[PDB]
Amino acid sequence: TTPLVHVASVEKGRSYEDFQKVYNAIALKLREDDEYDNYIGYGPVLVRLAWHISGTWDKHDNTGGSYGGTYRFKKEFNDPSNAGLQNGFKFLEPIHKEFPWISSGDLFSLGGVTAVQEMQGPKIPWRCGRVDTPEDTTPDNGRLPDADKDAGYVRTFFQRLNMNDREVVALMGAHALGKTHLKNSGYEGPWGAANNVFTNEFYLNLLNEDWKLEKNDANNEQWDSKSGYMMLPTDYSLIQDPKYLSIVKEYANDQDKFFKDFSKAFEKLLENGITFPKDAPSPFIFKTLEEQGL
Amino acid sequence: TEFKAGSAKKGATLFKTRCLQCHTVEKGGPHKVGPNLHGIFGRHSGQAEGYSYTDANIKKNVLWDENNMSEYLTNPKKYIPGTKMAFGGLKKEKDRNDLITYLKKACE
Ligand code: HEM
Ligand code: HEM
Repeated sequence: TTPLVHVASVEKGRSYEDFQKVYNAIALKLREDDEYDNYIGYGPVLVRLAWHISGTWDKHDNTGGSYGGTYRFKKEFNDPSNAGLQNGFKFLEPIHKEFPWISSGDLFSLGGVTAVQEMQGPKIPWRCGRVDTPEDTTPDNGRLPDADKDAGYVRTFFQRLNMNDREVVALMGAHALGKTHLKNSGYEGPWGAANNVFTNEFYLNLLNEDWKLEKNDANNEQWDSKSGYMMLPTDYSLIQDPKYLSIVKEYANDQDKFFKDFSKAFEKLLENGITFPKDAPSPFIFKTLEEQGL
Repeated sequence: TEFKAGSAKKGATLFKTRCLQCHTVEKGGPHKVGPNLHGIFGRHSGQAEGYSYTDANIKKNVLWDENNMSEYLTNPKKYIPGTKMAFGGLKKEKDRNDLITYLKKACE
């Protein structure tokens, strides 16, 4: 029968401008509720939501993926590796009421694109057309990664999303943003110092800090640097794999490059599993609040 | 002044929450990612000792007064392009007031 086919369908006569408006709403609100999480803002959490809703994809049968906006069903919503994202869901329900035409899938991803651009990351082309799908399309819990693993679980977990080594190392640089919260996941601390602005700190920290493995209070082990940062097993594993390590060095050295691979990957991540007819509009590049005088 | 002046208990948590990861204010205090900010006000941008500043922070040479300082915090890269301080900026006047006031006092 072959896998399922998910054709992107533009929302009835909407266009860039209709979508630049959604961005602006999201963008502004990130400017407005800036107290969240000790002033980190809603940035990190929205980029994490973007990733989780997309990370359920399975290229073998094409199930999961951003398409269906199924994170909105309890099954998915309640997946334990999804702890803490309710905070991201709430932040956009308002905006959803404002624009009830956009699908759930189009909102969760546009949101991560806004947060990256709004935190000064690179521009991320984006496309619309995700369509909402019945409660039955909800992926079972468990398609998302474990933190407590090594380079090899990582390399393989990612072949399921169809990503290579360079794409996996680039994606991980997103670990420059936010931190881990012990109540959410058993780990605690930030990867770096600028938790809300997008740079390549992730990679300089990985290689310039002095990491020591230790146990947190949740009783898990993590790598702590004297400077107050932490690295999860899966992050550290990036410098123990000879092959991951040369991409990590590239990136610590050249932000533009990182910036270019990340954008290519992040978008590839968000569009996985979706077929765009040859008549759909070219991907959009949205303007920031800065670029609009704000 | 053109810049008002606010709560220094507030400014305090804003500083502990948004600047502390990179900067100290105590005297002798150690540089971190950022320079020790003691005796900031009244000094020229790029003078802290034994701290390496992007040429951009040095070549702008502005005296740090509560006023140019507030334009800076709103948007560090607009103010001193090329600066390497990785901060998005404080978009809120109170915040700016509250913080500066705190600093005013903490970096004496
Ligand atoms: C091996 C794969 C990965 C693992 C095991 C993993 C694990 C984690 C964990 C355990 C946390 C902290 C959760 C919390 O306490 O809220 C986290 C946070 C986060 N993750 Fe990852 N991650 C992976 C890949 C990624 C990717 C590919 C991206 C993005 C494009 C991403 C983006 C983020 C961000 C932005 C945060 C911070 C969220 C916040 O501040 O609330 N992660 N990750
Ligand atoms: C509201 C928070 C902050 C305040 C009030 C603040 C204050 C300042 C000031 C006044 C300067 C100029 C120093 C001089 O000219 O001698 C400066 C530079 C610098 N700060 Fe911040 N800072 C803040 C946040 C941060 C953060 C979050 C980081 C790093 C993530 C950081 C790292 C730096 C760096 C690296 C420099 C020197 C930049 C260069 O040489 O271009 N600061 N900061």
